Amino acid sequence: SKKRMPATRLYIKDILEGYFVKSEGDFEPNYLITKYARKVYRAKIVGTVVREPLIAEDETYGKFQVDDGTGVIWVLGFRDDTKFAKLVRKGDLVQVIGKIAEWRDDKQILVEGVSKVHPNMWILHRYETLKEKIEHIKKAKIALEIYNQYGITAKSKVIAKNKGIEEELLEVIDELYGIMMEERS
Amino acid sequence: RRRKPAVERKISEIREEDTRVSLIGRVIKVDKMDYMFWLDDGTGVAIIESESDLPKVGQVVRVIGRIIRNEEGIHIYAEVIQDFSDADLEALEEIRELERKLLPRLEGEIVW
Amino acid sequence: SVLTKDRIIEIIERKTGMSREEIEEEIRKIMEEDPYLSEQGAAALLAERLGIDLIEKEEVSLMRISELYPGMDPREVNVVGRVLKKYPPREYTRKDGSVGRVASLIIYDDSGRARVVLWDAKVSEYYNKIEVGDVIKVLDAQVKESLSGLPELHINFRARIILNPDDPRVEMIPPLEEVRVATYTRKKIKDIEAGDRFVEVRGTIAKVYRVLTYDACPECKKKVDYDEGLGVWICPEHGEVQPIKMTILDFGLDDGTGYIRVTLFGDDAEELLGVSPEEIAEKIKELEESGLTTKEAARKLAEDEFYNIIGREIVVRGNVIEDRFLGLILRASSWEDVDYRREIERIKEELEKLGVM
Ligand SMILES: [Zn+2]
Repeated sequence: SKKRMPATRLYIKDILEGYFVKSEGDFEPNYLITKYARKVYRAKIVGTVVREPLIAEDETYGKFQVDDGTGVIWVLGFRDDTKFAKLVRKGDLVQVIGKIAEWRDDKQILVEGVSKVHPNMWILHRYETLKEKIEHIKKAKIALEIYNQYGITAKSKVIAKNKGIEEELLEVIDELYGIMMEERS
Repeated sequence: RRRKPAVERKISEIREEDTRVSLIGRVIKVDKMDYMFWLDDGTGVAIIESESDLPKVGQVVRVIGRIIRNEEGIHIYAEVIQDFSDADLEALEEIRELERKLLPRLEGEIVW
Repeated sequence: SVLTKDRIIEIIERKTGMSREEIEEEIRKIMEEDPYLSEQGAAALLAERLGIDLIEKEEVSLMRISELYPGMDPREVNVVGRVLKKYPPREYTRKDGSVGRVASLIIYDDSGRARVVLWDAKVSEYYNKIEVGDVIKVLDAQVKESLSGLPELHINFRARIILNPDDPRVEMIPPLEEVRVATYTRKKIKDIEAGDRFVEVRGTIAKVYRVLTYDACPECKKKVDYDEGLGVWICPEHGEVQPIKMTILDFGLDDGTGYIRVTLFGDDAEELLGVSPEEIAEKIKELEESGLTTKEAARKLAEDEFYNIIGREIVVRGNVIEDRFLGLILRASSWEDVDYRREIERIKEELEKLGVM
């Protein structure tokens, strides 16, 4: 019953280029679906802090800019989560994990943890991020062919099971198609 | 208009269109009077004008900064200088080649 | 129901090693003395003279050591295991002045290992007779669980032990010669199940639950229990000992494929936090005085002082146990820094499977 979704290791560019879906239901969290149909709940980025953190006088909010090469994202913490902005400085190589949030139609990360990492960890991060992107795109390429031929039907769910494809992946492609059709109009 | 990302490039691969670059190399000479240090990554040598933080000669560092293109020449105004002495440069070069060949291919695979 | 004529012959063949023709001659000799006996009854009388007729004392079961769970009904406990280790017996002075005894025996089967804790008279009754290699039968013991994820069979006044029993599971236990030290196996959190042992998981800290200290043995670094009826802290391996402080670190790990609660112990937890356990105990005391409970103080200290460890990639190694209220807990005995060069090679192998290299 109590399930925690795992953080997906992604590039900053993929998070910025994705589509934020704010869940209206109380028992549903906010998720971002990237251009390659990847339903991501928590973000896991590794980059360099380009500017000195902005800490308020009354310690109500703390924000800092993170740059991994692909993009620059904002990392925010409020009230007690301001302690995360104090740990970092301008020039630190850190790993940030948190929930994806959208403020004024701009993507940003609500910090849950941030810590300094070794330069070899940044190399490792690029290896894992590239690897997971290859794995997901190859699975979604086959699932795209099943969705373009049958759609979301009882017959298509059996064919996807035989090809090593999860049922949720087909529903994410349909959700992405609906978002893209709204943008065309 | 969002702040431009540090385009990770080599010293030989510096395109005129680049504004902010990520150069990873070894320091070969340090001038404390003019606050500038020479960086060598294996493809070329560039002058790095630092604000106040001056690294040691021989220390491998990662420098993120703005390209200063003027009548004086082409140098890098340092903003961030990280310690890459304990970094596996062979692994860094291997993932650079993997990203150069796979990332542009993966970008256009799922586009509708 | 009583055993059949052929079943008695089969048990006499196994317990005496005599041939079926030899047993049939001895049954005929008994029926010659008393012709009023049946072919089944003569075999029963033959077994009684041999000393095998105590066949009605059959307590056979198929319970493995892995199936033992803390807080179980002692009556349900019926496991068998060969003695691998024998620890020296220790003594403790009770409240009434009497000196009690306690001895630990590490046993094992084809599934896992367990710690047998002998208490008072059970030490002089069994320990002297028990040798390394003998298979014992643990019955009616109280099952507890150590912090490392190892089950404990506490042999009290209700518990019984059978030296070398006639049980079918005894043949399935591998010999002492074949027993090797199990190394840690790499496994993703997505594939982690309850009851897994010796698992190496590489992940990132996503949240810190509690930071608190526990009283432990100053020699083996194991949790000591406070006996209120005696007034002493008794280690289930070194008897009456003076307890020392050791750190417990509850946090969450995230490898991209799953999430799991991890718990750290003593010297390994102090290494990750950077604060000594004596200083952590003092910080907990200060929060308890302010009106917070033991669990509230541990949760507050973790979020207000040890929030910096969240986001660091670390490697943990331990057993996965299933708590009745906290779900899956990977009780990591040891932790180490990520070998980046080794972790890159694991990725390269998976890239070759996809068709990248
Ligand atoms: Zn002890």
